[PDB]
Amino acid sequence: SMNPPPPETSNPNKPKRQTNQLQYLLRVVLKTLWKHQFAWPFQQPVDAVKLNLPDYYKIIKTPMDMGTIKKRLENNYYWNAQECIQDFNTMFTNCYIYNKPGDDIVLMAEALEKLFLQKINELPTEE
Ligand SMILES: CCn1c(CSc2nc(N)n[nH]2)nc2c1c(=O)[nH]c(=O)n2Cc1ccc(Cl)cc1
Repeated sequence: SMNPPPPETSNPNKPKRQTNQLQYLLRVVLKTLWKHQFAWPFQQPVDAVKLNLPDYYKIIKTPMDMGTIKKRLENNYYWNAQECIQDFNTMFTNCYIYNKPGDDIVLMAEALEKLFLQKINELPTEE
């Protein structure tokens, strides 16, 4: 089983904004998770070929990863913070749905999700 095309990170049709909540999502939320020891499985689209996960994209129909998120943030793909928060939550959900409780990768996602929640609890006020 081949990999699918990755999620888009560029779309000139899509209206864009650069905003203080999006800026926080990049410089605080993404940066915190990206630097973590457990980030590496989440820093790029799942390569089902290299990882020998031939059923991954049969089960996961909304792939998402931090490499995509980082590019969406840096390339101002989003209109609002909720879009980006949803991408992180999609990524965590994918991991929990595909894998088994207690698997290493689920523990890794949990650790990142804890930090995500701690940072989005203090999402700033819109300017
Ligand atoms: C979170 C996505 N993911 C990736 C990362 S897919 C990847 N793509 C590329 N290019 N590098 N890593 N491995 C995964 C998964 C996933 O959901 N489920 C899995 O069982 N694996 C195998 C695995 C990898 C690392 C650890 Cl520590 C434990 C298990």
